[PDB]
Amino acid sequence: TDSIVKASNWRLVEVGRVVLIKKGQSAGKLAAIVEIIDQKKVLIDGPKAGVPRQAINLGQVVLTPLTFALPRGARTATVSKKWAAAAVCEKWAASSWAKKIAQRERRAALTDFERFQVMVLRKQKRYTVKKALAKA
Amino acid sequence: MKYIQTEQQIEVPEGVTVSIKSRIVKVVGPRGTLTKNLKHIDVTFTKVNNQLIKVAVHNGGRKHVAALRTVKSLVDNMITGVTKGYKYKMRYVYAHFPINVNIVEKDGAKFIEVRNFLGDKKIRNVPVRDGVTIEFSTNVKDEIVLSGNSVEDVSQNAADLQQICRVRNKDIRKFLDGIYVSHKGFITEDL
Amino acid sequence: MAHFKEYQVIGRRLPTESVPEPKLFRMRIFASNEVIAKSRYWYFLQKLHKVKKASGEIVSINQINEAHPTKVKNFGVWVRYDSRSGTHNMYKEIRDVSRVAAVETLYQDMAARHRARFRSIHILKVAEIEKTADVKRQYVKQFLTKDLKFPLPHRVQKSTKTFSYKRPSTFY
Amino acid sequence: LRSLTTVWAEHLSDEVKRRFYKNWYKSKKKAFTKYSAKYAQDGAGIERELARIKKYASVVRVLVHTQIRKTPLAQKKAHLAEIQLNGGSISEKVDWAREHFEKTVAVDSVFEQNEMIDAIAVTKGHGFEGVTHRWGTKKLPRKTHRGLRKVACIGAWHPAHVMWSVARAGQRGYHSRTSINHKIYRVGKGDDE
Amino acid sequence: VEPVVVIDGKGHLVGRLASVVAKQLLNGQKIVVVRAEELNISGEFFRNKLKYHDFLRKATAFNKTRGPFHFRAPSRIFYKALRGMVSHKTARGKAALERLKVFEGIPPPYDKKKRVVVPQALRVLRLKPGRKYTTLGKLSTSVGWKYEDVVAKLEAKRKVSSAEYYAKKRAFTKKVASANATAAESDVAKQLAALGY
RNA sequence: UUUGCUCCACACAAUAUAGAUGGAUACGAAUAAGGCGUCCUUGUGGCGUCGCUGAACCAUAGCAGGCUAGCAACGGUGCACUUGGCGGAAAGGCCUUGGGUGCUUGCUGGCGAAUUGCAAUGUCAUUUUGCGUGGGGAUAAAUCAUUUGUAUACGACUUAGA
RNA sequence: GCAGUCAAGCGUUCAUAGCGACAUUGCUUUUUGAUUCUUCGAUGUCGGCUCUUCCUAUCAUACCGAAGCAGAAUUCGGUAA
RNA sequence: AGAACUGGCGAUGCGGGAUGAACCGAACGUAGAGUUAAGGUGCCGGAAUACACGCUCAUCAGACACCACAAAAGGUGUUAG
RNA sequence: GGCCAGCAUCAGUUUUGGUGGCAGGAUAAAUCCAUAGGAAUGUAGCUUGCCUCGGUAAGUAUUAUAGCCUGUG
Ligand SMILES: COC(=O)C[C@](O)(CCCC(C)(C)O)C(=O)O[C@@H]1C(OC)=C[C@]23CCCN2CCc2cc4c(cc2[C@H]13)OCO4
Ligand SMILES: [Mg+2]
Ligand SMILES: [Mg+2]
Ligand SMILES: [Mg+2]
Ligand SMILES: [Mg+2]
Ligand SMILES: [Mg+2]
Ligand SMILES: [Mg+2]
Ligand SMILES: [Mg+2]
Ligand SMILES: [Mg+2]
Ligand SMILES: [Mg+2]
Ligand SMILES: [Mg+2]
Ligand SMILES: [Mg+2]
Ligand SMILES: [Mg+2]
Ligand SMILES: [Mg+2]
Ligand SMILES: [Mg+2]
Ligand SMILES: [Mg+2]
Ligand SMILES: [Mg+2]
Ligand SMILES: [Mg+2]
Ligand SMILES: [Mg+2]
Ligand SMILES: [Mg+2]
Ligand SMILES: [Mg+2]
Ligand SMILES: [Mg+2]
Ligand SMILES: [Mg+2]
Ligand SMILES: [Mg+2]
Ligand SMILES: [Mg+2]
Ligand SMILES: [Mg+2]
Ligand SMILES: [Mg+2]
Ligand SMILES: [Mg+2]
Ligand SMILES: [Mg+2]
Ligand SMILES: [Mg+2]
Ligand SMILES: [Mg+2]
Ligand SMILES: [Mg+2]
Ligand SMILES: [Mg+2]
Ligand SMILES: [Mg+2]
Ligand SMILES: [Mg+2]
Ligand SMILES: [Mg+2]
Ligand SMILES: [Mg+2]
Ligand SMILES: [Mg+2]
Ligand SMILES: [Mg+2]
Ligand SMILES: [Mg+2]
Ligand SMILES: [Mg+2]
Ligand SMILES: [Mg+2]
Ligand SMILES: [Mg+2]
Ligand SMILES: [Mg+2]
Ligand SMILES: [Mg+2]
Ligand SMILES: [Mg+2]
Ligand SMILES: [Mg+2]
Ligand SMILES: [Mg+2]
Ligand SMILES: [Mg+2]
Repeated sequence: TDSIVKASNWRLVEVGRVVLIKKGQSAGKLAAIVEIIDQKKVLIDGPKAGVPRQAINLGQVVLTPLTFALPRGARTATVSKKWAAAAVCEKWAASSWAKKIAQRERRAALTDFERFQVMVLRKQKRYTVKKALAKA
Repeated sequence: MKYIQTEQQIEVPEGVTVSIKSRIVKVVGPRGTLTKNLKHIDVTFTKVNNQLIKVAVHNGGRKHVAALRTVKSLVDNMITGVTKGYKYKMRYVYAHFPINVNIVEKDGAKFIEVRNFLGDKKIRNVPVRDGVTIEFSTNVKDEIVLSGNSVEDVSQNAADLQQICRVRNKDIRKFLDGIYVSHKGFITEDL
Repeated sequence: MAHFKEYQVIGRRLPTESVPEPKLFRMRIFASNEVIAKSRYWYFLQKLHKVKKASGEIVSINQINEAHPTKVKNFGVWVRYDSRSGTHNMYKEIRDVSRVAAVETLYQDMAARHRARFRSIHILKVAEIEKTADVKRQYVKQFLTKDLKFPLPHRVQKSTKTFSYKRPSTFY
Repeated sequence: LRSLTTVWAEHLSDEVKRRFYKNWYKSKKKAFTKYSAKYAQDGAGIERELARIKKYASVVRVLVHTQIRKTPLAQKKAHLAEIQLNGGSISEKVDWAREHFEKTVAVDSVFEQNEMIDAIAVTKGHGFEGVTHRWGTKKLPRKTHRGLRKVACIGAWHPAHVMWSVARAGQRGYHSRTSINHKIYRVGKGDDE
Repeated sequence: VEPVVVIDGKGHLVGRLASVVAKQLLNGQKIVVVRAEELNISGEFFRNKLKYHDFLRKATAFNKTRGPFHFRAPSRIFYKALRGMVSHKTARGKAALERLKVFEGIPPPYDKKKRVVVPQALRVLRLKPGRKYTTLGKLSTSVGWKYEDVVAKLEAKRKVSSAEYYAKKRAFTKKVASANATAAESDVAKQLAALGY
């Protein structure tokens, strides 16, 4: 008989919260929340992915579960220093999310022939799995 | 102006373990258990440690914040109800006709039966609510005594009795007759 | 009125024989283009001096660009405004990253809280609140607390197809 | 509510077979002759129906018909009707129903002395009626041109329509009525002087 | 996209559901709406109750028959919402409505067919949290609909069977996933990963 | 009254069509919370993981998909049969058994395709009906007139007649 | 014609229980006016009788709140057609 | 009801203001392509269930000139001063 | 050459994309680099007080075992 009180556990807007930008010339790019302007606006910076330091509406951005050490109001060079240091890029690269983004991005670049090759493969993979799914 | 975070505390006593999923609160103590639905609210409960829970409202207006505190209390009073318990006291009031109060039962019922109110031939009846129990307090003239694990159920069952004894068609400040809630308290004493 | 630039506008009293080299006065002016900005200049100048555009000349018009356009700043704003039944002086504090941004949302705020269209407002001063704890208005003090962090509850993703096969989730 | 099956008894009195027709004398009287064969084989068909009723069914009604020949009338053609069954349990109900096929039910097993009962029937007929007796409207004065068992104002000028709520001439009686609270003062037995 | 789109009413806002359902029809898309008793309307129950009684008083003075008819069933409350969004007195209008069907609960066929949802009409995506709102079933039964309790009964029964279905399904997909995992690492598997699969 | 009716089978013919052209692909509930896997004390339980859209999943190669041969697997699937069971909210459909039979692009072979001429929807769906044939099955009634008066202006209603 | 706002007064005392001056804002369209837009190749004028339906600014009746409501009686106000 | 100046309707369709003599846009030979005005773009209905900051929850909410009405006076509802 | 089409090269009108070279301005303002000063929503270190062997808190403390601001170049 402990107490057991759920949680509900949200990603936060906080300095050094990495965000995936979704509208604009950046878009698909990551970046870091530096300072914090109002309930609806934050200052972001993403030197590594090439996104300009800027003000941005939180609604244009989506919060990732990644965070890393960042002095609030840190300038661009400082951001790029800590970013690297904190290895955020491999960390994100590694996530189901980015993996899913990379996936469909590939599917979209296939070639009519590549597409055809995929089919032949699936027929093959199906043949052996259907067997497996029948023996135990 | 939308307050970015305000929160409250709910203290937890030695014998009880509150537990909350979605927004459904179950509080279980020495005196039994109480459960109450909070889904109509939007606060976020958080256990910090078996003697402490925090409730909070992110980015809220006045009405929203305003309902933070009343959440705190409603779960507070579940916790106290389940430890000390509640006990509402009522006395009869009548300037000539003795109000006679009994407890009848039909079909497992338990009803509070009020007779001779202001003389009335009419027989008054109020249901006994489940969870609340009723003793006609000995050693006190015309005292009825409702008690239970649930404030809201004893407070209401009392108010049910007092109100079934409204006086019509008379100057009700001269005809003060009725059963009135005369003391609000706890069951377990010294406290 | 639009998406503002900020201009230095300089003008002066058409020269004369007996008074060549007249005094020269400047205004900063928040406006969408330099055409509106010169208009505005003459609008206020005839409220302060004996001139009118007819007998005066604009000397220079230059856009003032924000000093540090990616530094979050606390602005205090003074304004004069006309309500339906009389006129009024105000102070607000707005937190954004440029004065130009700030004036964009002032104008929005006057319009929305006081129903004041752009014609009925006079910016008196816009000035960066240097040291915190001179920040007066609580709807700003709020955002200045150390190690600030807040969640964004109840996420709405925008659907792209009319139909969905899921049931959504506002988790976040 | 919707009916999903009707199970019928094997034999059927002519008085009911009467009811299923308009020209009994000329007819070959084939009504229910294939149905009756459903009994033949063991029982199979009718059990499954009875069974189906039992499984589903939120209410059970009984198809009873009257013994009009035991009656002074000339009518010969009996009266068929459904009667709900309010004794316990859907299953016991159909069991009761099945048990009583071709068998007979008496009044004294539905009504008892001093019982309040209701009467449901079609009101006597009067054919086409004037407004005065049909609606109990006031007689018009004797002086009035072109007659007086009428209504003087059939409506105001607006709505420029005669309205549903004013009395008009027309049929009187042959209405369905449901009278309540008629106390039974006697339940008479036929085999009784 | 599909020959027939079955929409689960539950948790949708009447007029937004109506607004999209109308346009779909007019464009040639057959639609069935289900669980219409679990439809929502913004505003507290008492409001939409009064609103209903305003509708309820409009009738042809001389003949309450010819005047406006008041249907009390949630499906049909909904159909009203729709028909108003459709030029229903043109042939093209009648045409589009015939592509439409609304139901309380989920009766046969459609209950083994998948139902979709309509995000731009989903209450939980649309109403600002905190605002009061209404459930059709509750409204309708307050204006005379007879069949709330039965629908509840039948659904709860339906709702039992389908949890069987699901659980049985969930168990087979677990097998399938197990089956898939041995195939992982094989050549064909690594190859398909290359091609985004 | 000129061999009429019906269910199944195919055949000719007509007549249509609010709009086929790989697949309508099934928990429930909550959203200030959930799905899924796993463990256990089976719980408002532990641990793990997922979302950030169906951009999916399934299917998809072969004269609109011909004629053929072989191997590996023992799987997939069409079809008519047969075993047991479920579903009444409009169930009129879903699942399970077993042999038969067709296909298999799981892999490897032989043969065909042109001249429809550089595009012309290039015709592959499903509605309803009509007429013969022969594989099951079935053999009424209503109306007029007559008649009653529980009915009635006339119709209608309600009785009655081998 | 009907309803407010302010509150000097009235009401033994006490502005507002019940009322309310000097002022002042309104509503209504069974008053009467003002108008002259429709009808002068014609829309049957008053009252009553009959009958339907509607409005509510509610007389009665249901349940209430207030009183300078002891009771009884009354008055004021609400939900009410 | 009666004057001043202009622009209109009358004598005039077309697009918009659902509707409408006079408002807004724009003045007309038969047609093709383009672009717009006034006004619009959830669905009726062609056209963003667009973007952005606030505000507002009404047991008779509100919703676009002319226009198809509301006032004094009040609110410890909420917002900014 | 009768009717209708398809494609190619052009012409008139138009609409919707990709892309190259330049001019302004505070010869953009920023970032960046350099340098001087500074402060706090005060980083290290230090002190002090509780505290399950450090973690907290409230003091000092202006780059230290994070950084930021401001001017000048
Ligand atoms: C002063 O009275 C009249 O003028 C009566 C009458 O002559 C009505 C009699 C008409 C016939 C001959 C058809 O009965 C007449 O011309 O009626 C007009 C008339 O006659 C048809 C119609 C008028 C004008 C429009 C409607 N109204 C109603 C009748 C009427 C009654 C009057 C009246 C005028 C009208 C006229 O003035 C006073 O009361
Ligand atoms: Mg009283
Ligand atoms: Mg009295
Ligand atoms: Mg500047
Ligand atoms: Mg059947
Ligand atoms: Mg007579
Ligand atoms: Mg009479
Ligand atoms: Mg009579
Ligand atoms: Mg009469
Ligand atoms: Mg006469
Ligand atoms: Mg058609
Ligand atoms: Mg989880
Ligand atoms: Mg699980
Ligand atoms: Mg768990
Ligand atoms: Mg899927
Ligand atoms: Mg083949
Ligand atoms: Mg159906
Ligand atoms: Mg081959
Ligand atoms: Mg034949
Ligand atoms: Mg005065
Ligand atoms: Mg007094
Ligand atoms: Mg006095
Ligand atoms: Mg009058
Ligand atoms: Mg005239
Ligand atoms: Mg006149
Ligand atoms: Mg006339
Ligand atoms: Mg005339
Ligand atoms: Mg007339
Ligand atoms: Mg009314
Ligand atoms: Mg009233
Ligand atoms: Mg007094
Ligand atoms: Mg009251
Ligand atoms: Mg009435
Ligand atoms: Mg009424
Ligand atoms: Mg003329
Ligand atoms: Mg014109
Ligand atoms: Mg027009
Ligand atoms: Mg209009
Ligand atoms: Mg103009
Ligand atoms: Mg419409
Ligand atoms: Mg459109
Ligand atoms: Mg757009
Ligand atoms: Mg205006
Ligand atoms: Mg006011
Ligand atoms: Mg206010
Ligand atoms: Mg041609
Ligand atoms: Mg060209
Ligand atoms: Mg260029
Ligand atoms: Mg740091």
